[PDB]
Formats: sequence, C-alpha cells, structure tokens
Amino acid sequence: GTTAKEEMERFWNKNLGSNRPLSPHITIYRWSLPMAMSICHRGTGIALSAGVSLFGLSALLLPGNFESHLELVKSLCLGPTLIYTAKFGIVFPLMYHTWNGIRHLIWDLGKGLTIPQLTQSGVVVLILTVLSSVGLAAM
Amino acid sequence: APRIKKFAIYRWDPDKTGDKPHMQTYEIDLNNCGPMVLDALIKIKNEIDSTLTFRRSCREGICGSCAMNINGGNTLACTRRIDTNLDKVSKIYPLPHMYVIKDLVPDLSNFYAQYKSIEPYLKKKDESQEGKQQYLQSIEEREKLDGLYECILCACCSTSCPSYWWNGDKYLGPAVLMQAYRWMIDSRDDFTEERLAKLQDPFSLYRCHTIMNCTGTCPKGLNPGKAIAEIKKMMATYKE
Amino acid sequence: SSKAASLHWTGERVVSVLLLGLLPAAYLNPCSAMDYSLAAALTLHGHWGIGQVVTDYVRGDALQKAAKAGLLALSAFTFAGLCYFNYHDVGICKAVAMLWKL
Amino acid sequence: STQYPVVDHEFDAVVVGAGGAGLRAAFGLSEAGFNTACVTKLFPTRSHTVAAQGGINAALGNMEEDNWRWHFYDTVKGSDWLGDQDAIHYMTEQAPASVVELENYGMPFSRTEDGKIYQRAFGGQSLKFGKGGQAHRCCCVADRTGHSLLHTLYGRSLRYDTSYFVEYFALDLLMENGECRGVIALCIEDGSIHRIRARNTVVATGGYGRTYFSCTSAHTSTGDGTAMVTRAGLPCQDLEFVQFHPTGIYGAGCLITEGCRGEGGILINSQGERFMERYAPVAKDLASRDVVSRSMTLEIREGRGCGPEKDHVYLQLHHLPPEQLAVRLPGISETAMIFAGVDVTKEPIPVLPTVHYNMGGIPTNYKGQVLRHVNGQDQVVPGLYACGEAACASVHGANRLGANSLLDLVVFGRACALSIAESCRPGDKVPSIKPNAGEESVMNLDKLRFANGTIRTSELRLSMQKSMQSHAAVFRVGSVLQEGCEKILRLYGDLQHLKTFDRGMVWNTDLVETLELQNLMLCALQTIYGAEARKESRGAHAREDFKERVDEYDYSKPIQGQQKKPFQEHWRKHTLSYVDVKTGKVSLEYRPVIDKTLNEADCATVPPAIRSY
Ligand SMILES: *Cc1cc2c(cc1C)nc1c(=O)[nH]c(=O)nc-1n2C[C@H](O)[C@H](O)[C@H](O)COP(=O)(O)OP(=O)(O)OC[C@H]1O[C@@H](n2cnc3c(N)ncnc32)[C@H](O)[C@@H]1O
Ligand code: HEM
Ligand SMILES: c1ccc2[nH]c(-c3cscn3)nc2c1
Ligand SMILES: O=C([O-])CC(=O)C(=O)O
Ligand code: SF4
Ligand code: F3S
Ligand code: FES
Repeated sequence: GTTAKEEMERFWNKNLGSNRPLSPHITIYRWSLPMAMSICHRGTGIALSAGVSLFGLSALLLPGNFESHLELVKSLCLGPTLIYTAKFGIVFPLMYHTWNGIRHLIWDLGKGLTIPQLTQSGVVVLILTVLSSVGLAAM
Repeated sequence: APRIKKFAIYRWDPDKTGDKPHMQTYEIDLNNCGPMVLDALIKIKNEIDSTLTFRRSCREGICGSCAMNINGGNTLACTRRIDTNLDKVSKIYPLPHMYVIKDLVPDLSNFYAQYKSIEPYLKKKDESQEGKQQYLQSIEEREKLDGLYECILCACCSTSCPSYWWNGDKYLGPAVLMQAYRWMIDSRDDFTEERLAKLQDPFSLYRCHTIMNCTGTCPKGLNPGKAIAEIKKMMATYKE
Repeated sequence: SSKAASLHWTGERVVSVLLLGLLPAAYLNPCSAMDYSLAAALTLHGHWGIGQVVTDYVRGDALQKAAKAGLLALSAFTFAGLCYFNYHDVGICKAVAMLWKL
Repeated sequence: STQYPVVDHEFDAVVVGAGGAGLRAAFGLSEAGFNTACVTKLFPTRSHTVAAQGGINAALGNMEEDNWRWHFYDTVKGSDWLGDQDAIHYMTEQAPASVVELENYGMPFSRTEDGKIYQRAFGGQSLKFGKGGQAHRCCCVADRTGHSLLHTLYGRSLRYDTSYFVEYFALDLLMENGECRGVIALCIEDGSIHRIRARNTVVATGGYGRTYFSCTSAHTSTGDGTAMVTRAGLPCQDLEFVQFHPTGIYGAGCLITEGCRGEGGILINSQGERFMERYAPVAKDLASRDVVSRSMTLEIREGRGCGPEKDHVYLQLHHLPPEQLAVRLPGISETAMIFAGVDVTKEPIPVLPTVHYNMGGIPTNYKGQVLRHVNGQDQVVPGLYACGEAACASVHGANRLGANSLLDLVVFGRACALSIAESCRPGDKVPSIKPNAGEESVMNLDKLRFANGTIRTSELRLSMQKSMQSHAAVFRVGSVLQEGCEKILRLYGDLQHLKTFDRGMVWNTDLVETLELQNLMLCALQTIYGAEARKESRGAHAREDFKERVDEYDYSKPIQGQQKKPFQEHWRKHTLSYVDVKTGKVSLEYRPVIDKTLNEADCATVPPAIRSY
C-alpha cells in the first residue's frame, strides 16, 4: 500500500540516485507549424516586454526629454528604406503576438482546437502578421 | 527480389560499465517483415540482436505498450507502418525527456503515480446502495464520454508536451488531465467540484499553454488539449 | 477552495482582452487617460506573462522566489516610468505619433 | 550461484495476474481486509483483457425479458457437456450482480433508451432454454468492452492498499508438502529475486495462446501459471480444448469481434453464398465458435477459398447502417483499416479462424480452489487458488460461449477472494518456507541467463508454433497428432541447446522470453498429447477418425433401455495432464464432469443431448 504522492517521491529518489540517461527531447522531436508558433509567441512576448521595459526604465534613468532624443535620432543617416526596415522589425514582433494572442483567446473559449483548424488558423495568423506589419511600417 | 531498410535505434545497457547513450544501425529485408515498425523491432530481436529491449504486448494498439519516438513523432510501433522508402533511415527513440531504464524502456512510475492522484474511479456521496442496481445514464449523457474513455494510457501525449518535459514532477500532463475531465463529465460521478478544486495550484493544470503537441501526436486519434481547455473553462466558472 | 489559480487565469484573459481593446482605442482617441490605461494594461499583462515564463523554467526555492522578487521590481520600475512619461513628458500616444512621422 | 540477492516478503495473500481476474481477486481480498500482494509481469492495463471487444454476459433483461437460468442452459449446451454444471450455476446466477458491480464501479457501458446497460446478440444464445429465439444479453462498452473493464477495475483497485509488484515475472510457486506457501519471482527492473510468501495464493495468469503460429492473443499469453502448476507436479485440465475464434484478420491475426455478427454481420465464401445459412439453418453465422470456424475451415478445403491465395473468407459488414457501424463497432472499423486497409462501410473484411482462447487450465472448484486427483477422487490443494483463462473450473467445457470469459474473470476473481475470506482470517500464521526454497528456479534462471547452445530462443519458439499450427489445428487425425506429439517431444529435448545473447540484470527480455518458452513448451506438450488421446469429437476438439460424441450413453435416443458405459470406456470426462519435467514425458488421467448443480430446485440439471445449431 503506497500513496500516489509516496510513489512520486520514490520515483525521484531512485532516478536521481541512478546513472540513467534522459531520452532526447527537442534535439530529436520533429517540428510542426503550431509547435514553432508557440515559442514564437513566447519570443514576441518576451521581446515586446523587454521593449516596453527598456522604454519605461530609460524614461526614469536617462536625462533629456523625448523630443530631444527624437532629434538625436534625426541627427543621423536615415535612409527612407532603413528607417522603414528599422521600424518594420518593431511592428513585426507586435503584430504576430497580437494576431496569435487572438487565436489563444479563441482557444480559451474552446473553439478551433482540432488539428485541421489549427494549421488553418496558424497560417491565417502568419499572413495577417505580414500584411499588418507592412501596412503599419508604410503608415 | 530483395528490398532493404535501415533502422537507427537508441541503445543503452545499464549492465555494461560506462556505457554511453548511442545509436545502433540494423538492416531488414522488408519482404521478410510485417508492415509495422514493431514487426521490424521484433524481427531484429528474433534474428539480428536480442540485446534489443522494448515493451510490447497486444501488437494491435490497445495495450499501450510500444509507445516510442518514431521519426520525431510519438506513436505506437504496432500501429505505425515503416516508410517503404528505402532511401530514408528510420529513427527510433525512447519517449522524450524520460529516464531510460534500458534501451527504449522508460521509467513511467511518475506517469502512473500521477494518474493515481486524480482518483480515476466513480465516486458517490452515498455508496451504501452500490452493487444493487445499474445506475441510469442517457445515451446523451453517455456521448459526453466518447473520445475520452478510449485513452490507453500510452503516454505519447504527456511525453511530447514540452511543459511536461520541464515540469514533469508537478505538472500532471495531457493524458492524466484528460482523464480527470473524463470523470468530471461522467454524469454518475458526484465529486465534480472537489475534482476541480484539486487543480487549484500554479502547476497541476496551469502549466498547459495550449502548445497542442498532445492532440497532434495521439496514436488513438484523441484530443487531450481540447479537454484541457474544457477543464480550464470549468475551473473559471464553477461555484465555491 | 481559495480559487487563486482559476481567478489569476481569468484575470489574465481579462487584461488580455482589455489590452487588445486599448490598441485601436488609443489610435482612434489619443488622449491622456488612454495613455495611463495603456500603461497599466501594458505592464500588468507583461508582468503576469513573464511570471509564467518564470514559474516554467526557474527551479527551486532559492531561484524561483528571487526571480519573482526581481520581476516585481522591474515591473514597478516599468509602470512608474510610463506614468512619469505620461505626466512630465509627451504621453505615449503622442510619443508614438511623433516617432512614426519620421 | 548466490550471485543473486534474495529478498523475502510476507503477506496474507498473493495474486499472480493483473488481468480482469487478477485485479478483481486482488482488491477483493484487500476489501475483505487482507494484506495482499499482486504480482504481474505487465502493467495491469497492458494485460490481455484490455484487447477484449465483444462484451460481458449477464441475464439483466434490458433488451427483452430474461432468466439467468436460460443463460445457464446456453452455457452448458455450448460446453458440449464437458462443462461442470455446479460452476456454471454459480457463474450464470452471479452474472447480473457482477455486471452491475462493474457499472456501479464506473464502467461506461453503451446505453439504451431507458439509459440502462445496452445488450446485444452473440453466438449461440437463446431465450426460454433454447426455444424462444435469439437472446440479447451481451453487455458492452461499444466495441472496447475489455479495454474499459480492465481500466475500470484498475481504476477501482487504486482505492485499496494492495502491495503491487509491477513488471515482476513469477517463476514458480513456493511449494511445501502439497501446500502452497507463496511465489518466487524475478524483478525485471533490476534482475533481483523475490520470495513473496502468503497463506494463500491465486493464479490468474491467463492463457497460453502463443503456443501457436497464428493467434489473436498478446505476446504475453505464455501459460506462465499453467507451467508453474505443472512444475509443481499438479494436474492441468482439458488442455487439448483450444478455441479457434471464427473471425480474425487474415494478416496479423488480430481479432474482429463476434459482436460484428450479433450486430447483423454476415459470412461469405468465394462465390458469395452465405455458407453459414446452410451449415447451421437455425442460428446461422450466430452459431457456436466451434461450429462456425469448423464450417469456415471446411469451406477452404471445399475449394471456396477467397483472396489471391484462396486461403481466407469474407466477413461482410458493408450492408449495415454506417451510424450503427460507428456507434456499435468503432474499434474494429479502425483496425480493419489499419491492418487490412479496409473501409467497413463499403467492403468485406478478410477473416480466418485463428487460435483465441484456452478452455483448459488449472483444475478448480466452483470456489476457485485448485484441485489435484488423488485416488480417482478430488482434493483441494491447501493455499492454492486459480481464476480466469488460467483456471479451469470448466465453466466453459469443450467450447466457450462468446462473452463468457470477461464474466468468468470477475465472477471467479471475486469467488477466490470470498473463499479465502470465508475460510481464514487476515493476520493469521503465514506458513514458513525453507531457506533453500525456490532454489532450482534460480538455478534454472542462471542456466538460461548464460545459455550458449546451438539453437536460439526465437528459432525454437517458431518451431513449436508452426508444429502446433499444422498438427493441432481445427481438424485433427491420430496420424498427424502422432507426428506432432513426437515432433514437440523432440523440441522439448532441444531446450538444453538454447542460445541466449543478453547477460544483464536489468530488463533482460532475452531471458524472460526464454523462461516464457520453457513455459509454453510444457503447455504445448500437454495440449498435443491430450489431443491425441481423446478419440472423439466433442466441442472444439474434432477428430476426423472419431467424429462421434462418446458419452456414458447414446443420448440420440432415450436412456434406461441402454446400458451405461464404465468410466474408462466413454469420453465424457476431464483430461488431467502431467509431465515429468526432465524427460518431457506426458502422462494423462481423467476425472468426471460435475452434473449436479448447486440446487436442483433453483436450477435443473441439463442432461446431455444432440447438439445442433
Ligand atoms: C485475444 C482476445 C480474447 C478475448 C477477446 C478479444 C481478443 C482479441 N474478447 C473477449 C470478449 O469480448 N469477451 C469475453 O468474454 N472474452 C474475450 N476474450 C477472452 C478473454 O479476454 C481472456 O480469456 C481474458 O481476458 C483473460 O484474462 P485474465 O484475467 O485471465 O488474464 P489476461 O488478461 O490474459 O492477462 C494475464 C495477466 O497475468 C499476468 N502474468 C502472466 N504471466 C505472468 C508471470 N510469469 N508472472 C507474473 N504475472 C504474469 C500478466 O501480467 C497479466 O496481467
Ligand atoms: C493587445 C495585444 C496582445 C494580446 C491580445 C496578447 C495576449 C497574450 C496571450 C493570450 C498570451 C499567452 C497566454 C496563454 O498561453 O494562453 C500572451 C503572452 C505574453 N504576452 Fe501578450 N498580448 C498582447 C500584446 C503584448 C504586449 C504589448 C506585451 C509586452 C508587455 C505582452 C507580453 C506577454 C508576455 C510576457 C507573455 C508571456 C509569453 C508566454 O508565457 O507564452 N503582450 N499574450
Ligand atoms: C517546443 C519546445 C518548447 C516550447 N515551449 C513552447 C511554449 C512555451 S509557452 C507557449 N509555447 N512551445 C514549445 C515548442
Ligand atoms: O472471446 C470473446 O468473447 C470474443 C470475441 O472474440 C469478441 O467478440 O470480441
Ligand atoms: S490521450 Fe492518446 S496519446 Fe495520450 S495517453 Fe491516451 S491514447 Fe496515449
Ligand atoms: S502538448 Fe501541452 S501544454 Fe497543453 S495543449 Fe498539449 S498539454
Ligand atoms: S503493443 Fe499493444 S500498443 Fe503496440
């Protein structure tokens, strides 16, 4: 007679006291669109939060107002397509995470959770990312 | 008329001092073999090498014994037919992020102990009257159980969830989770509220981030994730 | 049943819908109140979001409690700065406008 | 030598098995307050019962109105009167209580309009003692009854403090002076050796179907308990009686349920004739298992063979409503595709009669107590019980009725537990064992662990399998059985030319499959010799040379004006087989079938008769 909890402890005390290997995971697991689009959500998520954090903290730590900082940026070679590109890669992460976030919420309702409905939705999210990231870098 | 296929296979002898996890190649005339990857595994066991160690039983896909990583995906070796494409070398691995006892044989004691913790059996508030009459349940109430009761605890799902890879101790994982839901929507079960109330921590249910590898890999064609979503909804909306 | 987990989860989805609403709302109405509500929603969702990443990868009592402490500090610093910028500077709606015409 | 560390264990009871029978017995004991160990080489869920499809019989009367006594009649009739009527009484009576227990445990049975357990037609089952037409009493969880059953039982088993020894391979019983003291087992995980001793022992190890080349059973159906009993010098019963299920996939020999036919399925030959309507006019392809597969095998001899090789038959389902096929038969629909690439909605499944079930096993009470045969009389073996396919209370006799094994399991698993509960107390004196005890099992282990001979396990196993397949099939003649007998006996000799390659302590599946081969050999050796001796055609065992039911009378006409044949002059008796392990010599004996029920008033004895479907 042994608890589920008692069994779990014995599983750890035995295996950590052993010379057994862990079978490979990410190094051998075959990649799929949703599998990649899940970390991309973490990426874009973490990246964006870093952007927002860098902004708020510099606004407290760095002197000189925003207007002067902009003029500081103008004071530089800013090729119309190099200000576009340096801006596209600031919308791109946000647009992906925005669209895919919506998909995550449809999921939280419980809809579109079959495998066909997942490749369909993923692609749509992927397209919309491009269109809105190009339609805002051109704004 | 020959026809030969290659098999790269994870190996580990705990009984050979200082053995390191390595692959081993075998070659099989597919004309002398049944269609399935297990057939092959058995055939190399029977003929080429019986140091090869794997779990098997039903060779039919109901016991849940095979359960191994085949060409990147977790399925059942008795269900998966090998690529007749002789140009590809078949890659067989043990179930991901699991302690290898030997070869393709992973310690599932945790996977099992976790299943015990959900209490996967019918529960009544008054069980003084049990064993007397068959309980009533409409063909409708019964339908809510399809796609759930069929799980063969093969562990393909839980063992392809990356959250389970990093949190296998404290996160319950798709198969086990889906089963809790299987008892939640059982009309005859009385403990629905207390079943949910047991998932009230950051780790048990809430490590699922809808990655959806589980549903993606289930050899039995089941949808553990969708069931997890349904639990998440029940958790938010139940009363007390 | 202190529903801490299931509350925290919905709260996350509540700010998630909120933060989605405030984006087109800010563009269509770049006022000062929209600067503050966009700062709260932004840093909350971000704090709970990384909070998940923390509990996922940070093992132990030593590390996990520390990572939470240092995350709470970063979040507070990030929210205060955005409030500062709203008050003693341009305001984030106009700061985006100014940045974009460039 | 003493290279192996012996770990000793102490319990009130030990159950060997985690199939339906095993589990039901296991927690049955726990529930009665017994400190219980359960020993199983598989994880309980992996056990063969999980594969079971059709259903589980009880006279619940959900479809029509029923009497368990009609179920009783059906079972004894199907058993061709080699079935022990006391045990059939006990079983068929307890049936509804047992199914209800399962449903109350949580088993998700398919449901009727009433929301009661759905029942379906099954082979050779009738209303009003063989008169009032086809009976619908097979209770099912759609297509995956055994699956659900095992899990339900397993689920339930977690509720009690049974000490489980998972992936332990039982080697022998611990025997001291005709009394069972426990078991000795190999711990597959680390290779260590365990002496689990108890006042009482239950053997629920399932069948030995793997003795054949083509069978529906799991790679773990290796008669491990039967062999353990044989090695104890105890009799095994009726082993020549092997069930050839009519409908199994032509390729991998996977089972397609009889429930297919009970749901309206039809059997078709090469020229499309529903050949079963001619072979059994009344019941048709819902006749017995021994009659239907006899007909199938015959149709192949006839020339009406199907497919490129003309060596199989077609089970037709395509004419059935697709709604019904999805609901009533999902499990087969899928594997018909997976293993044969067959869409059940549009085309017939390639089926062939293959080995399925072992009627014979360990001789048993109606109480589950293992019996020996002392002085032409029965004797209860102290501290020993057996249930499930492993056992033989011959509640199934010469031919096992469809959907009766799952019933068997739960009924007799429970029975074993009750027999112990009602005979002794938990915490009673656990009978002590000799320090040397189990010595030779370890010695046998060691020899096999380092085997160097000319023949490798897999080669020898394949020899036994093809031999049993060709000499002990559906039909058998004294000449072919004779050749098979000496063929097998020679192969038993070959067991000391064994080649093992693996030499580790952990998960040596080379060694176990060799221990499984020793076990299967004994099972086969007794199956084949028993077969050669039985010079009659009773149930599943059909002799070409003696196509007659040989009874104490001629039951084709009324008795009395007839003189009763003496015991060793008729064949209506149980085959009791032994084997000298060293030589491999089989010796046989016989005990009478039981005809008195548990109460003539409650359940009349059904006297032998002509048996036609
Ligand atoms: C093959 C088959 C049989 C079958 C069926 C479908 C198929 C494909 N469908 C059935 C049905 O619909 N209705 C029915 O009544 N019967 C059906 N059957 C027959 C029936 O399922 C089996 O005869 C029955 O399930 C046997 O169950 P039992 O409890 O006797 O045991 P098991 O499930 O065969 O598994 C054996 C257990 O014993 C343990 N074991 C075996 N050897 C050892 C050793 N050496 N040491 C320790 N333990 C051992 C195994 O671990 C296993 O748990
Ligand atoms: C309005 C647009 C946005 C929506 C609808 C949205 C919604 C979501 C959703 C639904 C998740 C994953 C929760 C889950 O796994 O179910 C998530 C992750 C996250 N988000 Fe956002 N988000 C948006 C923009 C942002 C912005 C601008 C930031 C920067 C502060 C941010 C920070 C994060 C972080 C840190 C995570 C955690 C990543 C993870 O754990 O997977 N999000 N978001
Ligand atoms: C592969 C490996 C790790 C992964 N982690 C994720 C993830 C974390 S939060 C949402 N998705 N997806 C993954 C895919
Ligand atoms: O042995 C059995 O009862 C049965 C069987 O093949 C089935 O119909 O599933
Ligand atoms: S849900 Fe599917 S993949 Fe997961 S354990 Fe069950 S059968 Fe296996
Ligand atoms: S693989 Fe994963 S984290 Fe959730 S949706 Fe599936 S369990
Ligand atoms: S062995 Fe039964 S799942 Fe493959």
